[PDB]
Amino acid sequence: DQICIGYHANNSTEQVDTIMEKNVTVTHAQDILEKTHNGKLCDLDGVKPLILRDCSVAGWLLGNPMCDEFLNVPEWSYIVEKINPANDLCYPGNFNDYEELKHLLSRINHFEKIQIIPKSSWSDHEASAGVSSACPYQGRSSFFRNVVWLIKKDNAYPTIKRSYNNTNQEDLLVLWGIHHPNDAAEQTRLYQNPTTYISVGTSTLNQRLVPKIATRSKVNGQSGRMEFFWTILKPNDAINFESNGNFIAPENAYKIVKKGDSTIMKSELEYGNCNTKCQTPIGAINSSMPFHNIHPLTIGECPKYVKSSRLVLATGLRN
Amino acid sequence: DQICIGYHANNSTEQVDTIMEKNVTVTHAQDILEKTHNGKLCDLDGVKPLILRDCSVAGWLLGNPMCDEFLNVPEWSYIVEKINPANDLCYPGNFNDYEELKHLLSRINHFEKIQIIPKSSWSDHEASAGVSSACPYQGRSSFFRNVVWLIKKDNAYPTIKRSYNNTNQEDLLVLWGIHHPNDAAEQTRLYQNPTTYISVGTSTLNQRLVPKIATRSKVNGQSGRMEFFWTILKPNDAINFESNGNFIAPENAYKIVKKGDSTIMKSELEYGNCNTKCQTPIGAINSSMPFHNIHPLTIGECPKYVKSSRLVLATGLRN
Amino acid sequence: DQICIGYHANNSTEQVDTIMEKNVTVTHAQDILEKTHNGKLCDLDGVKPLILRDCSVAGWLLGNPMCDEFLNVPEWSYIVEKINPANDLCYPGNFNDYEELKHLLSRINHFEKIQIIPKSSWSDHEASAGVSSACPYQGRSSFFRNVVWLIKKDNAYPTIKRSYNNTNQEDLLVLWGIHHPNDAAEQTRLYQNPTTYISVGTSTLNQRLVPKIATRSKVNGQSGRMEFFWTILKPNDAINFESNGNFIAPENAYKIVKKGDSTIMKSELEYGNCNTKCQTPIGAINSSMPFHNIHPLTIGECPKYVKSSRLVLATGLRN
Amino acid sequence: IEGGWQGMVDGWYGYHHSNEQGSGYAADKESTQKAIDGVTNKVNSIIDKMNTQFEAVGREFNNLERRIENLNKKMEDGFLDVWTYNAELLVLMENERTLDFHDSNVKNLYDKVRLQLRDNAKELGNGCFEFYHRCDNECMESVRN
Amino acid sequence: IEGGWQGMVDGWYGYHHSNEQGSGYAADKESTQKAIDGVTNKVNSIIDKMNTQFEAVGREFNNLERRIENLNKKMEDGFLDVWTYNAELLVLMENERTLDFHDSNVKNLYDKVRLQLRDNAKELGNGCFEFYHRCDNECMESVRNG
Amino acid sequence: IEGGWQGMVDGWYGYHHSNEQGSGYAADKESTQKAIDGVTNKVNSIIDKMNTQFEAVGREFNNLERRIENLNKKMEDGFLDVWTYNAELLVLMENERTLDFHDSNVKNLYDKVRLQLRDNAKELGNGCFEFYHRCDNECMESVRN
Ligand SMILES: CC(=O)N[C@@H]1[C@@H](O)[C@H](O[C@@H]2O[C@H](CO)[C@H](O)[C@H](O[C@]3(C(=O)O)C[C@H](O)[C@@H](NC(C)=O)[C@H]([C@H](O)[C@H](O)CO)O3)[C@H]2O)[C@@H](CO)O[C@H]1O
Ligand SMILES: CC(=O)N[C@@H]1[C@@H](O)[C@H](O[C@@H]2O[C@H](CO)[C@H](O)[C@H](O[C@]3(C(=O)O)C[C@H](O)[C@@H](NC(C)=O)[C@H]([C@H](O)[C@H](O)CO)O3)[C@H]2O)[C@@H](CO)O[C@H]1O
Ligand SMILES: CC(=O)N[C@@H]1[C@@H](O)[C@H](O[C@@H]2O[C@H](CO)[C@H](O)[C@H](O[C@]3(C(=O)O)C[C@H](O)[C@@H](NC(C)=O)[C@H]([C@H](O)[C@H](O)CO)O3)[C@H]2O)[C@@H](CO)O[C@H]1O
Ligand SMILES: *[C@@H]1O[C@H](CO)[C@@H](O)[C@H](O)[C@H]1NC(C)=O
Ligand SMILES: *[C@@H]1O[C@H](CO)[C@@H](O)[C@H](O)[C@H]1NC(C)=O
Ligand SMILES: *[C@@H]1O[C@H](CO)[C@@H](O)[C@H](O)[C@H]1NC(C)=O
Repeated sequence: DQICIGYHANNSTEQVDTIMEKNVTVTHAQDILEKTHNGKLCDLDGVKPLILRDCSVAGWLLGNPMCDEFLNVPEWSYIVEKINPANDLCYPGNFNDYEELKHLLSRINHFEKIQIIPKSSWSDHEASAGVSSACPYQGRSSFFRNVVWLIKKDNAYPTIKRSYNNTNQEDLLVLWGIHHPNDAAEQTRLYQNPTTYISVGTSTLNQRLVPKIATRSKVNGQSGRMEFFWTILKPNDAINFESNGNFIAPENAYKIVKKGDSTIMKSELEYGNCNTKCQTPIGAINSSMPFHNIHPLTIGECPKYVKSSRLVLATGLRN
Repeated sequence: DQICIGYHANNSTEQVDTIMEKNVTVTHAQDILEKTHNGKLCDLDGVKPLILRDCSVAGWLLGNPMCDEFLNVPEWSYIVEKINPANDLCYPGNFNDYEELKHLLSRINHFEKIQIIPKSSWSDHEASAGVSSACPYQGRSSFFRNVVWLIKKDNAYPTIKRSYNNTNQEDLLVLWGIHHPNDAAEQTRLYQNPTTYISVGTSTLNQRLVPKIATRSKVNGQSGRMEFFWTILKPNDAINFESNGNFIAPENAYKIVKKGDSTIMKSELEYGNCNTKCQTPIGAINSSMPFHNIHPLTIGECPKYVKSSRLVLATGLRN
Repeated sequence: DQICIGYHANNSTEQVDTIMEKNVTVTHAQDILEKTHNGKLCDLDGVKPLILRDCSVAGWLLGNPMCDEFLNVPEWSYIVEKINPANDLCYPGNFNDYEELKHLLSRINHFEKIQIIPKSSWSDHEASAGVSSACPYQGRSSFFRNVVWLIKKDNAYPTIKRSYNNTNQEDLLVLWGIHHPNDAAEQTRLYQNPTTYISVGTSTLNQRLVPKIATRSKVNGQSGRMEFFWTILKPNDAINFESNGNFIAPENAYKIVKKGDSTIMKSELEYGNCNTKCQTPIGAINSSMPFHNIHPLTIGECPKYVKSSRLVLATGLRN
Repeated sequence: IEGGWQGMVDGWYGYHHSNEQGSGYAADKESTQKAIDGVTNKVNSIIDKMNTQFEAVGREFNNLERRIENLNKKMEDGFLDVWTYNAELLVLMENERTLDFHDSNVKNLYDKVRLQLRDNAKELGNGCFEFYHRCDNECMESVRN
Repeated sequence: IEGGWQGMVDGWYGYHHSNEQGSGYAADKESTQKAIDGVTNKVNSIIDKMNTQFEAVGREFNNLERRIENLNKKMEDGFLDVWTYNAELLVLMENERTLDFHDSNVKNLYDKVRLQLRDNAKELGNGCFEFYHRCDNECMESVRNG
Repeated sequence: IEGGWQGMVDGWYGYHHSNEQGSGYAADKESTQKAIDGVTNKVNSIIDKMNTQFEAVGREFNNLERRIENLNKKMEDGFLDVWTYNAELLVLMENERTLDFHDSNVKNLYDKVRLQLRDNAKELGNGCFEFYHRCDNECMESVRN
């Protein structure tokens, strides 16, 4: 007769680490780190992202003719942009405070685009000749859709005085620009007046722009430049434009209809026809693990990100 | 005969937590987290704060007529400003590098205000008509006290050339501005000269400002705008102003008399007629606890802030 | 007969700390914190640093005449600049986006300086009279070496139109400037034309600068100011300058020949004729310790910095 | 105690009671039931404790904002390294106490059968004990109660 | 040892010595004095260790500085979460060792009265021991010294 | 056990075996060899665990960038304080377990000589045990095997 006390053992080779020890073999272990993703961009809890494809945010908002897919997008959960989108500012130049605009955009889920100044409302200026080979569309010179490049008419450019009052309940994102020509001859050829300005006023905006003539390298075939500007026009406020040349006028503007948690994700992936609770720029996660190491920039209900390659808890005894 | 060994017990219900256990009842425990405050803004170690009431820092420094309580304040321990002070820039516009000025102000405990250009010293300009209904005082149009809105005199505005040499031992905070009018007619009506400038120089400043005409919404009843500027004039340096219009000239400036630890606290509270060693924006703390959870933005000799709701140490045994 | 069990003891007085205990005497202990350095600036793994002595980065790059030691420096491992270098902008003024330039410089190990516009190539402007007593050299008025202060010739300043195409394989750092004169008389005396500009264009740059006249304090004997600008001209891109006055033109520019890990270290020390794997601004470290407390800003293969005064591990038993 | 027993399938801790004729193992339900609770509480504590942790956000900067772009990058990497360290260390700490928890319970079960029977039994070692009488399957189970 | 004794008012650890006639408790001053020191040292260590800790400062930003405003907010919240975690965890660690410290001392006091008297006494359990002679109040106190 | 023995120079843990005539110490190589491994593994773990740690970088700001300059300073100081705390705390934790590791091994060696000889020997205390026969230098070393 002999009773004795002992513990369980098996033929497993799963190992765990301790403060004082490493690579200790155990009978049982619990992995708590998610290392897999589906490699796709998905809907976030039923709401599809805005996938810009080869278009940038600037290309979308100004209406680069190559970006017509995005003229009136529905509500999005997040925005996806490539690292270097091919369709950006077709006519070369820049977008003032672009990064601050993108920051605001990261808190918006939906715009409603509206016409605020009809192209047909320009009686004393030419509104249908503002095109460039830098902005092709179906084999011909075109231009951004949401703004209008006005030029002289009958060898004259009268002083523009135009106001728009935001009679809507929503904040309104308004865009306009200035053309920086190549030389004095080009200036008089397009606008007649040799010395010009654009003034813009709201309750907070106090802008007066003057074009800069300079000799510049060709970009997309053109040495001219367009510089774009934006403001948020509050409900019941009005925006007042005055100009005697070089004015790239608003046509369409964006009502801010829904704000919420969003983000602009940088990714090369396309839409994956899926749904998820957790998106990263390289793939979606569906896991009950407390941790993951897929990518630090996630959106949705996710596990906590760590840089670890392995994270395993001991549950059973030594083996 | 029977001796036995045991430990102390009582009828307490105070509980503590462990790594492996929660809500363990103990005979003794030591709370180390302060959860209470007095709900008041107090003197800090005998020195009263500057409570701006309904005035902003800009309103105080420029001398908004509604802020006359603060024309010559004594030494302060910290500054208190409301989230949205009603008395700010009475005449609409902006204060250039305002946030950087506030940062400097957070390292200052006392100014001594001095007159650097008397209002009576403007012989060839009108110095007593620079008022607006946007800046009311006792039912009439007035203006900021520490700067002067000059206009033309006898249909002329001669070129101003005025210098001030800082012969004091202290750094001097100097303020001035420019008026942006509504249109060309208003320009000639106030200043006579159609094309104007303000140039300002010190050993480090090299400024030339030009007014911007634009059509703007009414704010506080006015479509005009004032833009204000500041510099620190070092001892023995001089500031030189030149202008043929639109100049909002210095009258008073601030000697920096004491620097030290301060802060600008955002709070809706009023003065509480008390003294403390530790202030938060929602109340003062008087505690010997090592930690508190009242508010993260404190000044004085305080415990360390944590977000915890409870923090209790075990001292005695299990109960 | 009596065998008994026990442990080792000695007459050491080395002490260690525990969570629950402090100043516990032990038979053996292991220090893991490096507290010593050699007090010198050394080569980093065989590569000597660029020691600017009493010159600033601006003084070096623009070519302050006092900084001729650095006209053509070899490859460096890191850059050393004093807290307040005496030889900076000899002619007073400022360097636009200076801190951003320094940031780029922190990723560069070697420049190759080249002449891009010969001083002799200015046929219709005076190129050899652009000097100031603010920039002395060997007892006479001089100027920055790498740019040229042009003035009028035969009472005329024709409009400059000059281009440089970067036909090199390397990115090119190009520098130029504008002169801000003291008054209208000085303007016409130096440049003839009363109203002037500088326009500069590349594929990305679209600059038009106008001089600012203001009455300013003397710095280094002069009330005038120079404002300097820079760009990175990409291979195959061109830079185009146009000006009718106040132009401080490029002469020499810098080819970026090697990029890598570098830094700009602030230190008062001189070259110590030594080699190290780890540099701090107060001295080099040669240690196998895992930690040090010398200085937080290190470069090279270093231990980890901590603020601790002491860090000692227990190895043996209690004593 | 050199190694473990491959034969024991039922529970974690148990008695190998071997009578005059028969021979078999038996899991201690009093200890094994309390052990499953101890492990499930410590794993959930690690899940709940780390819920407040840094969440990186995408920020964009232009070509002349390189200093703040670098500041932003360093800051976000900084917090991710801090929380990676915290997570990894907490796992090592929990693992240490889990293995010690097992060794504690095995040796407590050794002392239970030893201490209970002071003058009647004496522990030879490795769990097993001595007696002044034989012990059938009925007697074997009597040590539990 | 199931529970503690409310009758013991004096100290934390102690002996319940019960003679032929009388019956009463008594605190162990040798252990209780050393225990009060152990607790007061660990609490002060937590106070001193956390003195270097993040201090939030108010910073202000305008309408076109939203990115750096957000950066600032995230950074300050980040450090506050880190130090909240450190504080809470250190308390849980100190609590664990405090309770184990108490159980250690109670069971050490059990072995003290048992081990000291090897052949003379035998431990029945729960502290109590056996003898081949009776034990008056005089005898009861003799186990402390000898 | 009041103090340690200076006479023991060979190892950390050992037996002081004193025969009828002679008297001398002797280190336990079975325990001392395992102890040197235990200490060298814990010290290297502290070296490897702290390799991902904040690295401060010099950034420069002009006179009108004081807010972000202050932000930068606070951020870098913040991380240095966090990692200083982590380093110091990990050392205190390792020290605690190192000293407990030594006390554990010394008391395990006490029980080894006691438990092995149940009916033959009885532990008086402080390591030393009893016997019904005398013990020469030959007998003294027999307790090991
Ligand atoms: C070798 C040589 O001299 N070739 C010229 C050749 O450059 C020239 O082409 C025109 O050049 C001008 C600049 O001088 C423009 O770049 C013209 O391009 C367009 C454009 O597509 O962008 C044409 C378009 O019709 C114009 N639109 C409007 C609304 O004006 C724009 C616009 O003027 C500019 O973009 C403003 O900056 O320019 C380009 O066709 C040809 C034809 O004249 O003559 C050769 O001698
Ligand atoms: C419907 C209509 O046409 N109503 C006008 C009405 O606007 C006008 O009131 C005056 O209008 C001007 C704008 O053109 C100013 O707003 C006047 O306000 C003041 C002011 O209080 O700020 C008067 C003040 O005396 C002026 N101060 C100085 C130093 O000039 C300032 C100043 O000009 C502006 O602030 C600068 O931008 O303006 C306002 O009274 C009335 C009366 O003329 O006539 C109606 O027909
Ligand atoms: C008390 C009094 O009036 N004394 C003047 C005295 O100021 C003057 O000295 C000259 O003053 C002018 C300013 O009006 C400049 O400061 C002259 O300095 C130089 C310089 O060294 O920088 C001389 C140099 O030759 C000039 N270089 C060029 C390319 O033009 C520069 C340049 O004009 C300025 O720096 C542009 O801002 O100025 C300084 O000698 C003397 C001599 O005229 O006469 C007294 O009456
Ligand atoms: C916009 O229109 C509304 C309604 O006509 C009017 O009350 C308001 O004053 C206008 N806003 C401005 C800034 O003119
Ligand atoms: C101001 O006055 C002092 C004292 O005479 C003088 O030394 C100094 O140069 C002056 N500063 C300027 C900028 O003129
Ligand atoms: C620079 O020169 C090359 C080769 O001569 C030419 O192809 C290129 O277009 C030039 N770049 C510019 C911007 O003119």
